[PDB]
Amino acid sequence: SYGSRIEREQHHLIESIEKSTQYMAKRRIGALISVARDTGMDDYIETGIPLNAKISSQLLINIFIPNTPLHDGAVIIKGNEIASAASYLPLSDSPFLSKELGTRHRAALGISEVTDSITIVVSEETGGISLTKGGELFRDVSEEELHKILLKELVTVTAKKPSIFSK
Ligand SMILES: [Cl-]
Repeated sequence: SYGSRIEREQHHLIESIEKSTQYMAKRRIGALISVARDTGMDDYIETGIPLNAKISSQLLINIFIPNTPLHDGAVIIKGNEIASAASYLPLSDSPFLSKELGTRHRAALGISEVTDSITIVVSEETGGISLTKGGELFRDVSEEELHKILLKELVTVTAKKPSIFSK
């Protein structure tokens, strides 16, 4: 009703990502979701359509429906908001990334090389879910694996007293 609890926000974020990518994976809908961390991704947010929207699995799903305005490019999540959709991300020039993979994977690898962001990709070809962080690709991960990486990398707080002031 006034302020929010950081631990609740971070767990809602992970749940929203899990539910939306699972929905899109079953239907082979391509998706690209980059979560900003310590590194400013403000330049890339400015390349997309600004949303500044509450995070939900439903919005994330509606964003990536093919042949819609918002689906062509990356969603960037920053703070507790979906900041932009249809954003540009730089492509990796790595020759080690397999040629079986698509341009969404190349964009997720590219941003992972120059930011500490965590990027999730759903393949429009296969429905496989992948993640990138720090120039590394985790390819075709299971739901358990996705859950544990997202838990490790996106929740900062352990069990402590909830408070709208902890931030
Ligand atoms: Cl809350």
